[PDB]
Amino acid sequence: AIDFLVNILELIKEKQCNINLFSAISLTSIVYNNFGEFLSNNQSYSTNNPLLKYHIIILNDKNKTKDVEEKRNIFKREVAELISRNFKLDGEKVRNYFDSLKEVLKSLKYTIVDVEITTRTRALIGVSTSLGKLIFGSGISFDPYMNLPYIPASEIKGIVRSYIEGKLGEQEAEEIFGNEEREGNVNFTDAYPTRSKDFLFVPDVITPHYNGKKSEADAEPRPVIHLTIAPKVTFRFLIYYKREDVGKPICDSMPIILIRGLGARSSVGYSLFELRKIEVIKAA
RNA sequence: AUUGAAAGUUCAAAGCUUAGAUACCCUGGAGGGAAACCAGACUUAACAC
Repeated sequence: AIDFLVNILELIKEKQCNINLFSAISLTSIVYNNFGEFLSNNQSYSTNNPLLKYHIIILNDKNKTKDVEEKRNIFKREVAELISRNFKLDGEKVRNYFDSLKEVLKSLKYTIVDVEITTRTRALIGVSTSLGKLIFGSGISFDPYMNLPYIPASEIKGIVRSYIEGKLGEQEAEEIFGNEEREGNVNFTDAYPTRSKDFLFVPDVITPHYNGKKSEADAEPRPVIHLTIAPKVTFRFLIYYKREDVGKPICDSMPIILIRGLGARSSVGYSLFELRKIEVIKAA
């Protein structure tokens, strides 16, 4: 119902790790995309909904539609700040998940290699995925049932494989990861954030001026507020296999490829990671 | 005016009976939601002199 929508911001502020962030952002996107309408005596006349203060601020009393536009921009920034502040990491379910999965893989007689990597700068993984896409035009790869951002197993595998190509040749890359005729020997799980020092998300901006622009006459900043993954967030994922003589390349490839980027726009130093730990458990 | 003349190969009769398109068979293997992008531009007006 509509009261769900008028209260979604309060619910974000008061649950902070226990609401579905995916659906929460999807719902508050309706508020963001009907902002001018949710501010015509249709705030349910509450007292905690952040929609109140946008009746108290007078940004432009001359023209009301401009006023609603500026209020909407302020509200976009405020939604970004809200999500970054309130939605924090509780990575105990993640440690439980990875420990149980490790036991499962041990029972299946796999050699497990559990890798912990910490982000060093603000990371962008899944920038074209849907999360905040309907508010920010930019997304984060988000698992809506772990209720966490994550790094897909396919990206980790692809980055490791492109490095192993660039180093040991396409033939060894196919001897490890397979081709259209043989299946790979190395399995990757998704990477989930297990611990953090502070905020899990933070706001950021990109402001292209001269992107696909003829001349300075075409120049104009178009700022893009969006969410990123805060620094010092540790992610964890597993690497399991059976054939022993495939652990050597993996071992070598992990420390290097994380220094270079792992998500989006690493060319300007965004998605850089440190190797926090690597443990190897040989099936005995 | 012939080793001739005359004489229906005819009658009755079900290609039926029993019989499973079934058995074995992973939509799988390979594949980075990435690439590009300045949170920036600029002071103006009024009167006094």
